[PDB]
Amino acid sequence: NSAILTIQPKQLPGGQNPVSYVYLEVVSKHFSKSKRMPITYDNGFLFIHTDKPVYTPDQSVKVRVYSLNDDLKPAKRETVLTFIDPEGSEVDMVEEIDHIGIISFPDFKIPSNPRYGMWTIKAKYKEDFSTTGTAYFEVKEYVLPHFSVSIEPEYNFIGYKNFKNFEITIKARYFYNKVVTEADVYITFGIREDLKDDQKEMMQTAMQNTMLINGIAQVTFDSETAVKELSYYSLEDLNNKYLYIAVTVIESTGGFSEEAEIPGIKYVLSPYKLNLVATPLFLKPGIPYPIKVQVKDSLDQLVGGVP
Amino acid sequence: PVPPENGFIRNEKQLYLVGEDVEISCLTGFETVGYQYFRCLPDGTWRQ
Amino acid sequence: QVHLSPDADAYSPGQTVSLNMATGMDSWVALAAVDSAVYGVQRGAKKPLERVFQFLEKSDLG
Amino acid sequence: YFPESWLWEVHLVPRRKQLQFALPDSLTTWEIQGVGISNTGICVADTVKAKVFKDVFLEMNIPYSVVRGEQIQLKGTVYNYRTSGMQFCVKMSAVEGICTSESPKCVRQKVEGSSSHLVTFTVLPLEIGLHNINFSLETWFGKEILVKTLRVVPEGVKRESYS
Amino acid sequence: LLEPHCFPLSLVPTEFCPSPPALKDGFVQDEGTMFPVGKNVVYTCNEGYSLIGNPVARCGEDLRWLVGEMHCQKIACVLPVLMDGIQSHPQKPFYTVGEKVTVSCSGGMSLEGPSAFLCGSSLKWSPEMKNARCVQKENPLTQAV
Ligand SMILES: *[C@@H]1O[C@H](CO)[C@@H](O[C@@H]2O[C@H](CO)[C@@H](O[C@@H]3O[C@H](CO)[C@@H](O)[C@H](O)[C@@H]3O)[C@H](O)[C@H]2NC(C)=O)[C@H](O)[C@H]1NC(C)=O
Repeated sequence: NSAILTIQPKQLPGGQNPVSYVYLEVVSKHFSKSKRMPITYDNGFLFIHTDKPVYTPDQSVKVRVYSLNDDLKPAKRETVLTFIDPEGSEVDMVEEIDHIGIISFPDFKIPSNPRYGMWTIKAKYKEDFSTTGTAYFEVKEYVLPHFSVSIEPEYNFIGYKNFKNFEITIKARYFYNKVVTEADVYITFGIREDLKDDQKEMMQTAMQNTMLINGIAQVTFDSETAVKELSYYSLEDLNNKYLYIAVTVIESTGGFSEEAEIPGIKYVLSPYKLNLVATPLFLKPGIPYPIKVQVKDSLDQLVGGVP
Repeated sequence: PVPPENGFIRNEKQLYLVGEDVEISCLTGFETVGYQYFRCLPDGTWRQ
Repeated sequence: QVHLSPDADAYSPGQTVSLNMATGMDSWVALAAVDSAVYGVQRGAKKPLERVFQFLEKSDLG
Repeated sequence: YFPESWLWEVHLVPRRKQLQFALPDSLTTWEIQGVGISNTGICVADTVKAKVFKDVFLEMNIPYSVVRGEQIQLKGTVYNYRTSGMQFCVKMSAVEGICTSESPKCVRQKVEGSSSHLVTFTVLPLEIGLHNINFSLETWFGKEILVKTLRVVPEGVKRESYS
Repeated sequence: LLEPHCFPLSLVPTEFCPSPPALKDGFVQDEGTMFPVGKNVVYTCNEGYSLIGNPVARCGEDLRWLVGEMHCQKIACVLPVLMDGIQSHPQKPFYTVGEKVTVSCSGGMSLEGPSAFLCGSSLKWSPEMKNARCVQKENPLTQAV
């Protein structure tokens, strides 16, 4: 059989500190035991939907939040919404009753000169619950792009298979789902010490132009030829480091000049690091036992066809 | 943080959280020109 | 499941159009709209409710 | 209209319900995401995609904000998805918080079929805040009005200060 | 009290609350023939309502429910006090969720503020104003000669 039970959220003796443990007891005709089961004020879910993932200054972040039990029924609990700066300080707490089973909030008009960066929404239930589902939005000075630009190689790394010739797609589409007809493209190549941060420079020669036509262009970096001519890294044995590739696309008769980047071209000694995928690490004699593994480039994507 | 010349930390802790703040001001002969708190940034600095 | 009931490849400036929200039970619904160019500026940004089923899976205690 | 987002709403639906709206002047895929809350769970719909797309239209590369008292280039374009090439024009008109050389009339240059053409307008934003600007295409067959909005900020070094 | 299962048990209860009180426009989310002392019930208000306060009833001491503060509110933006004799036109007893409402002064008067409010936040007007002008000086200097 099953009971459905709960800690009733108001009935905890509560106050300034939480009750961190509880007992679960059975009293049958034949047996009793307690056991110190934990409890958590992390109940149900909070999911936070922002009318954009990005904003400028002089906008209002118009959040709505979706509040649900672990039954995934809507919760109908009063809720308070903790806007956090990029600098980790709290900047607002605003409250609304979960009356629908969904919770709008007043727009939180961007404070008059904001700290740019990833602000955050620690949506807190008021009253008993700690659940603190959390979501993110970034204040940036911007105009919306005219077209999408994307970059696609097979490997996302430079190493033994390709250091002499690393080979990559530059592609672009209008946001009305049509290929960019013609665009001039510059490729920047720069050695980079890490994915985190540096101010390292570009290749002064063995930079590359390409043409984008019918939405696509191709690029081939002879990374040995550049590195051995311009750089310290003369041997393929030297590095677990990075190439910054950055792609500027200018529409060839259109005046819009979008740009994108991939820090994810590793110079690597051992590109194909591995993990198990679904393998429990427990056996069964007499039933054939699977294994599954996967392989990760740096700035990881699944590498595709590898022996 | 070590407070400035002739200075004194008002609220004393081992470890201040990110976004948490400390108040300072000069000793009995003296007065602060400027804003007399500092706040722990996410990288572990005080930007004094 | 949602569709614009004037089913078309393309529409035009100032055009009125109807949206219909076929739903298998009595339900609330919450519409939101964005220019795709909004995803073009924040590199690698997820959809604002992307993989709701995966976040909903983080509640698995195993 | 020219929005980044709109249609921010909540409703209760009988097993079908319908809502009607004017598609905005933003000529891009409006991608429309609908989230259903009821006793069985949450859902997010397979995102509907709709395209605001016309055979001929103008668009303008205007930056996010500009220095009061500095002149800059705004770069214009026509897109022409008609099967053939055609002569076109363009004009600009805005509030007196802007000044210009462009004296609002073209040489009437041609854009090819399935093709785009470049344009330039030179302006000095002269007052701050928001200026509404109309860019207008002044051409045969398919034609458009753009209304576009430009932020302006002061010419000097930013400092923050406290107490 | 420590080790109950060592003893006989009447594990079936013999002390009870009477059935919980009903509410206007809501119901007890639980149902049964009796509720034993210290068994809870929870309330839910019916379609188009949010239960304000605490929905949980105790079955506490003296066999009384100790229901606590609770109220069924119908989820409409019921209009607050207007501005300056400026009127909401699509009047209803309960403005429906997401219902776009349009607002104006009496004719010819120099009105101020936005034209509309939308109840998309279903208990608070999405934009709002607390005070705005209906009218102004509508007659300039004339015949300066
Ligand atoms: C730039 O384009 C805009 C369109 O956004 C032009 O605004 C338009 O201006 C006209 C005349 O001022 C408005 O006409 C109006 O007709 C209504 C009829 O009810 C009347 O009530 C108004 O008093 C007015 O006469 C039109 O609505 C308005 N369009 C909107 C919605 O903005 C603007 O004139 C052009 N700007 C330039 C370059 O001056």
